[PDB]
Amino acid sequence: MFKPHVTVACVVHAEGKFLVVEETINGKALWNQPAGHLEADETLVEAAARELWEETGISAQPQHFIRMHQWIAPDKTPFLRFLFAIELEQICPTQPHDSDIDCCRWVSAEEILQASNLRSPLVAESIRCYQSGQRYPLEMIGDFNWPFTK
Ligand SMILES: [Mn+2]
Ligand SMILES: [Mn+2]
Repeated sequence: MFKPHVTVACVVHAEGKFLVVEETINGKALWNQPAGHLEADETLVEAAARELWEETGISAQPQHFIRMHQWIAPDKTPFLRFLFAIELEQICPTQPHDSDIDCCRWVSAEEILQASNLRSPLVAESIRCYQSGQRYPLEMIGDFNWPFTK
């Protein structure tokens, strides 16, 4: 009985730049949104907040739902990738709390779209969705009748 991978991702935007995490993946350093897998008994939004803190040490809640991408991935691993947006007034200090992440870069949209090191092609698409002006309320993919304290 098929379940797919469920991951969350955030476009974090500040002073005309986007936040990107550098992960060395076999040998080379790749760029990604702060992003990861949903875990047990966790809201998509909570997830997105957690993986942000973990991969960058920013403390922020996702502000809107941009969109969700269903994609297969080169090694056939199936994904449902939830994409979110956070605007901050100014670039804020960062500190990854995860061994996976070499560092955080704040980078221009054109730099993302032009890059040859993106972790997946969804990293660039994410910027495109962002810049289209598309956003929606969290409530779009929100939790219904939830066992646990928010
Ligand atoms: Mn992670
Ligand atoms: Mn994770």
